[PDB]
Amino acid sequence: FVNQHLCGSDLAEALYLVCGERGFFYTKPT
Amino acid sequence: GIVEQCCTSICSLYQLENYCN
Repeated sequence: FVNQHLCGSDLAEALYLVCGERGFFYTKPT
Repeated sequence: GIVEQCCTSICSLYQLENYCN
């Protein structure tokens, strides 16, 4: 639904804004 | 498929709702 497109940190963000304390693992650095 | 569906396509929080520990 939300048209939010993001990559690199932009991923770490949606992940950071999506859960937060739940924890989020971002495989592959850059 | 998190940077190929987000940088190229959109990630519905539902799809990013599966990347939490």
